[PDB]
Amino acid sequence: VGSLNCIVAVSQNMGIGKNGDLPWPPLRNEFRYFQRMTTTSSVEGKQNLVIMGKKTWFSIPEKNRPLKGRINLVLSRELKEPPQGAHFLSRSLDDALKLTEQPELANKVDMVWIVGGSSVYKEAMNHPGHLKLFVTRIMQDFESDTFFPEIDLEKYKLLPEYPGVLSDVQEEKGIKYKFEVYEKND
Ligand SMILES: NC(=O)C1=CN([C@@H]2O[C@H](COP(=O)(O)OP(=O)(O)OC[C@H]3O[C@@H](n4cnc5c(N)ncnc54)[C@H](OP(=O)(O)O)[C@@H]3O)[C@@H](O)[C@H]2O)C=CC1
Ligand SMILES: CN(c1cc(F)c(F)c(F)c1)c1cnc2nc(N)nc(N)c2c1
Repeated sequence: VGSLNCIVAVSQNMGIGKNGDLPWPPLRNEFRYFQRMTTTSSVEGKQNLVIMGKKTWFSIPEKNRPLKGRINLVLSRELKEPPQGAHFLSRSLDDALKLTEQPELANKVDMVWIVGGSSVYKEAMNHPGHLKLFVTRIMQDFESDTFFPEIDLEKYKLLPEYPGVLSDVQEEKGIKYKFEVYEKND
């Protein structure tokens, strides 16, 4: 199994969601970037596996779920089976990562992409190991009710550029944003 990554888009006041939607109006190319980064796998005959909390899973429009071309795994302690359209269910992040080592998935999974919510990000970010964060900075404040956890820059290094990621300022619907990639290894 390849690398472990989180991917998020975040406003200046650290918001990632409001009432199970994004805080900002749809940014079509930002979403295109999210799709491209999570779907693209180097390794022939494998797919990447996206892990998300139950609320994130239900925040994706039914038309778009499961996220096509990736293996979709939902985290939940309440659910007893994967939701309709999902592939896998686990009771914790650690369980999910362990599953990835089982026979069912060991040779199927390339990169693992955590896509929220707020508590799945936090546990990933604070667990020892090699982890990258792909962070889109939406450069304006937006009213939010969910937030991205604190990035500890003592351990997460912002990379000066990364292949496949644009380095300059993007703008859609009058909202400026930029892409960043952070890396820790501890
Ligand atoms: N813009 C961005 O970058 C992104 C924003 N978002 C936003 O996130 C918002 C959702 O907020 P948030 O509270 O984070 O929702 P989450 O996606 O974190 O949902 C968490 C729920 O799923 C289950 N769960 C979560 N973590 C675990 C875990 N670690 N182990 C086992 N089960 C777990 C729990 O349900 P249970 O009670 O059944 O156990 C929990 O109530 C959405 O509205 C969406 O808009 C989401 C992704 C990206
Ligand atoms: C979870 N998700 C999402 C949430 C919604 F509410 C939607 F209506 C939607 F179409 C996608 C989403 C959207 N854009 C993202 N962009 C980046 N960079 N990273 C994510 N994890 C992400 C998630």
